[PDB]
Amino acid sequence: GPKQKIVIKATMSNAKSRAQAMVLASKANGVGSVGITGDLKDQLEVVGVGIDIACLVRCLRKKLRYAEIVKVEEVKDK
Amino acid sequence: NEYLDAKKHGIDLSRERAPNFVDHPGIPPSDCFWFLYKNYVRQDAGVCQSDWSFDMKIGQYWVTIHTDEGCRLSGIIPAGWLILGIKRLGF
Repeated sequence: GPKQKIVIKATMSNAKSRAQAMVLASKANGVGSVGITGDLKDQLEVVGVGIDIACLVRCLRKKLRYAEIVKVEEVKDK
Repeated sequence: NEYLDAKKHGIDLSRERAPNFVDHPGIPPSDCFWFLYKNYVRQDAGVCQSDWSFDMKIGQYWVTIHTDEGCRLSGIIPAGWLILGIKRLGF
């Protein structure tokens, strides 16, 4: 059934804060996968269905000061 | 053509450094690279699926980007910005 690829931009300027963001995202219900993206590695892409994105952005915004959704693409099956 | 125009400002997608991304497990890999320029200067890059679309925030603006079967990108994007697509190498 439908899955979304959602990119969140956040203040992550080093491997430690990037790692913390990935662990937090990986623990959220519905997140199947998470990876770093962006020319400045200031983005994480989560993939899944039933993700509570509002909650995920809220947890990241608390931890990192700034986080917001910047890309949504539906997964194209097959 | 708008690749023709990019090429006037020295943009060649065939010689841009690949974006940072992951191929996620359990879904098809994205077959298109996109490159995003402001006043013709690279600001970001990523991947997307051919013959599809995605929504992206460019400055203050949510935009819909359409990606055709050959990774050509279209859409109403804000003044000063340019987004260009190409097949991921080997797709």
